[PDB]
Amino acid sequence: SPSAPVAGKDFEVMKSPQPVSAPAGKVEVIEFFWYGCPHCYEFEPTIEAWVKKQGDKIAFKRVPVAFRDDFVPHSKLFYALAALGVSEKVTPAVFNAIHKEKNYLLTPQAQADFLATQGVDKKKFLDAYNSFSVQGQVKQSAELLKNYNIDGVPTIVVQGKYKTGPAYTNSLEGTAQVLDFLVKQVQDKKL
Ligand SMILES: C[C@@H](Oc1ccc(Br)cc1)C(N)=O
Repeated sequence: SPSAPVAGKDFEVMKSPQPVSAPAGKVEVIEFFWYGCPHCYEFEPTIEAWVKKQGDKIAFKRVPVAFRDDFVPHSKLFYALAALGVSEKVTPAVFNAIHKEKNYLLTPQAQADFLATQGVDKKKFLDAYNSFSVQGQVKQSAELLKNYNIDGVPTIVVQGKYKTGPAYTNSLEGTAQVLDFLVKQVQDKKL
């Protein structure tokens, strides 16, 4: 309690809370992230383990962020992987390509070529990349950026109402600690 996160400093209370897509008894958690964001990369093992530990207690999703036109292909990539059902399999290698191999995967052809080395059929991937369904999800993700007033990554949103992230806590461990506190406060009907 004396060490509890401080509202307005360690997390932000949104003036316009957003609809929650989680069912009763689950806390919704959203991570806005960008494949090219170093803190998002570093945070992956931390948030993966925490989400897996919560299990059915939460409904977790990621939303890709393209702050610039040049990075819209990274949001298309995110939704194309999900459409193919290979996200869990290849996403570590995608992060590795960008952050360690200097392959920024900025075009659909570079993505397809890389993903083929990971066992993804290029025609299937490019069909997903260019599909109307993925284009719809990308346009939606940009509307979500606006609706949650997101101006940095990674940003974690709890129950459509509480935002945290290293912009707030100045550390990834602090982000995880605030997230855990927020979810517990929502479960206990304190937030
Ligand atoms: C890790 C790498 O940073 C980048 C991340 C995404 C993009 Br796109 C371009 C560069 C670096 N040069 O240290």
